[PDB]
Amino acid sequence: ATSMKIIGAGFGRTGTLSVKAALETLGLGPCYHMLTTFEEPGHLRLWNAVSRGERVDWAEIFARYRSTVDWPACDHWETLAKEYPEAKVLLTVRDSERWYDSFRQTLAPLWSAESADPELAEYLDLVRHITAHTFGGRLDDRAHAIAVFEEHNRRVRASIPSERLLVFDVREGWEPLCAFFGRPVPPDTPFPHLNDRAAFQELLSRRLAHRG
Ligand SMILES: Nc1ncnc2c1ncn2[C@@H]1O[C@H](COP(=O)(O)O)[C@@H](OP(=O)(O)O)[C@H]1O
Repeated sequence: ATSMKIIGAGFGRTGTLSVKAALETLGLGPCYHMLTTFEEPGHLRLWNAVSRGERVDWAEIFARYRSTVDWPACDHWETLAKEYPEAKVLLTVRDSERWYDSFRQTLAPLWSAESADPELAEYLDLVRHITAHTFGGRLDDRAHAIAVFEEHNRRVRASIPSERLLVFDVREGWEPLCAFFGRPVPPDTPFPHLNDRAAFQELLSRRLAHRG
């Protein structure tokens, strides 16, 4: 069977696309990511149902996945860790000021957009929901967004038994990730460094064009 082994609790802009690539290389995928929501039909509607508080069977989202990182799932780490008690929790972190610059320059413009494109309505509803419930409706307030990031990270660390949680900065490379799961380090392989910008812009254009 396909079993969920890793719940990613880190926010976007903490290297989650790189971690997705790394986990899949280690045989711990398929790994879910924000980008996956655009590749799985029905999944943005499922995530908005989750966001509204509907009863949603998590298997309808994750049955084919062994790991998840990034939004939208990272906001639901607490429920997911109870759903999947044998899964580890992976918290990716980053220094807060640089995290916010990354968030403000890449995600906030997308999340704050108005679009007349019907194909983006489900996505915008979802990231507006995240803006509302995780950020209290404000993305432009630097100190506030940083306070949300730091409290999110702290609440994960306070809530998950220590042996079940890895706190990881992607700048550390393979070694602590591999050691935590007891897997070998891939030889002569740099840790992935995926910017997670242009890939999403391509998925947006594919969705507007109805490609795939
Ligand atoms: N191996 C690595 N070392 C350092 N930063 C990395 C990295 N892999 C990804 N990142 C940074 O993580 C951010 C993307 O994270 P995510 O996939 O969660 O959206 C990007 O930040 P920047 O916007 O500063 O380039 C990317 O540069």
